[PDB]
Amino acid sequence: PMFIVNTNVPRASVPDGFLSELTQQLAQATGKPPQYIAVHVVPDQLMAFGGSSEPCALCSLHSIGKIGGAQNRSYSKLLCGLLAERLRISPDRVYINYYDMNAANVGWNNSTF
Amino acid sequence: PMFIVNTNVPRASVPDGFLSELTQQLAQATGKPPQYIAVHVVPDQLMAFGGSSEPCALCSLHSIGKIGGAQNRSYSKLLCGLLAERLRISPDRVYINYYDMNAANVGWNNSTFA
Amino acid sequence: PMFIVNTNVPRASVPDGFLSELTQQLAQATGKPPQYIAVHVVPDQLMAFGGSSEPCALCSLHSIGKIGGAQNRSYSKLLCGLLAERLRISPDRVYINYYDMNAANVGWNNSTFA
Ligand SMILES: S/C=N\Cc1ccco1
Ligand SMILES: S/C=N\Cc1ccco1
Ligand SMILES: S/C=N\Cc1ccco1
Repeated sequence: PMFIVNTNVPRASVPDGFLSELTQQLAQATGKPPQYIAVHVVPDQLMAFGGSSEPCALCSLHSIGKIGGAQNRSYSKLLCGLLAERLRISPDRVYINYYDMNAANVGWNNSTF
Repeated sequence: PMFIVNTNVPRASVPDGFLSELTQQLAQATGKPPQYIAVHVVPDQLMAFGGSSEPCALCSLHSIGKIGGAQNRSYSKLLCGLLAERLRISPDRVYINYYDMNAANVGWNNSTFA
Repeated sequence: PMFIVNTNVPRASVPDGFLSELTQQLAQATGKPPQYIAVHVVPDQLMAFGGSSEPCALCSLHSIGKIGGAQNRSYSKLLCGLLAERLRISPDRVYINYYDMNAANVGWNNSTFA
């Protein structure tokens, strides 16, 4: 999995260790080795959710497999829970877009999977 | 709908009301309540379009439904009009990628929409 | 093609000329006219790959066609090569997501490519 979070919360509100936590938690959640997990957090964004500037986030999770109805519910609980606990973003102000990528459509290490 | 715009226009050129205008216009275009609608503008970007650094935008619109050939042709007029007036970007320097998301593939409020 | 690179490499490490080089190399790779090619580089990102903050990149290539198994392998060799040479990012710390977009799902100048 690769996980990207874009948020209006300020950089100083991102706690030390957040990218490590996301790595660890995504490894546990997907069963994938941490080596392949990428995480990207983008604070201080100009965004709104429902016409309001209260803390919010727009996220994506891309994986080659491990995407589906129940799995995505579980990921959303995990990830909305982290954004709430760690970044003080209400879960009802987060969207997470999930992508099940074909291996042939993911480049890595000079080739594709 | 959620709408993201990445642009090389400077932050000071993005009007304070732009996110709210987009929110409202997208609600009217899609018939969705504005509470559901998220908007994100990312200025000051290092970008080129056609090998030029003149103002440009790379955008996305994600929706669960309300995406399709005719609807997308309409949205492009709406969105190019807003980017042209408010960000001074020529409409031929804008791409918008449209994504019709399955409900099971959109997380919100600790769960998905499925 | 439109190519976007998100990286933790700092802005000062991005060579002058990098966006032009990408535009030119993508035109050669895809056979598309440079008029339609867009490139976008985002340095200074808060990023980790494999739990490490060593240089890494998350990238995307969107095209209407010209996406497929062998083609994508070639693009990845090209693009990882450029990121290694110019940004000093190891290839094994790069992901490139490829998207073969339906022409109806790509907005441009007040209409879609359909
Ligand atoms: S393993 C976890 N993520 C690998 C990946 C990268 C792009 C799609 O899936
Ligand atoms: S309602 C408008 N947007 C909701 C949404 C978020 C992601 C895909 O669709
Ligand atoms: S031509 C190269 N890119 C055009 C494009 C933009 C979005 C999908 O394809």
